[PDB]
Amino acid sequence: PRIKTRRSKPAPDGFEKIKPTLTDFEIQLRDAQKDKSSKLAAKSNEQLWEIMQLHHQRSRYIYTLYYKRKAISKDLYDWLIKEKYADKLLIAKWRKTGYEKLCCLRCIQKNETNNGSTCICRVPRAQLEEEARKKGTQVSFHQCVHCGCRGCASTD
RNA sequence: GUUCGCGAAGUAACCCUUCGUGGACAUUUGGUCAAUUUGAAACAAUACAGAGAUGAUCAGCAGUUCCCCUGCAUAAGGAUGAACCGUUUUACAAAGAGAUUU
Ligand SMILES: [K+]
Ligand SMILES: [K+]
Ligand SMILES: [K+]
Ligand SMILES: [Zn+2]
Ligand SMILES: [Zn+2]
Ligand SMILES: [Zn+2]
Repeated sequence: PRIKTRRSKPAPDGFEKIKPTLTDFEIQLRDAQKDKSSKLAAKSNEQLWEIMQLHHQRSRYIYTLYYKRKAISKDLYDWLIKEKYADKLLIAKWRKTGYEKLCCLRCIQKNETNNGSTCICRVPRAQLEEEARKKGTQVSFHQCVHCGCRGCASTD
């Protein structure tokens, strides 16, 4: 979230009920962002994957509060969005059929992949398994490179 | 996951609720690249020596080169940037004379 300044309106009614959870997310992100001297490239990437996961989880929590549980008012939701507590573009994808579990927006940026495809993590696990067993090899896909997503198709 | 349709249970019957089941939506990331000795950076350090044309001290500007360095550079600078300094035999014939040989 963005720093509090004269531009910031007071947190709407109900913020204090959710604030402890948002503070735990903040603490986790505050530690993940640190420099940890990871020697290996693989571990280095996995440390950015933790940040992408935490960002997703915080937005997912707020999304569940507003759209699924109706536990917060629209004024609070709009404030959380304005204050960058939740990613509105990612929540916008979660509201669309077939994207209800999208890990991140980067995994659907077709323009940035070599083949113009989405990230492999969008493919339903059943289709990868069928292709692999037909081919006679195990499923080689484990975690995608942009974020450590292991599969985010709505069916999985 | 969502949603459209169907079976079913719950309810007096709808709404609603769950179990089952068909369709729709969403569909292949990344690497020319592994993490200290063995696939390659260099300066420096110790020693000696102390810059071409000079009897002596020097300004230089070039050229040739499968040597380049600094610089944005087609400028300029780098000892006149450096190297240059050695080694060198046959398109080999003609005319004539005096000695050698059968
Ligand atoms: K001298
Ligand atoms: K000179
Ligand atoms: K010069
Ligand atoms: Zn994903
Ligand atoms: Zn992703
Ligand atoms: Zn992905």
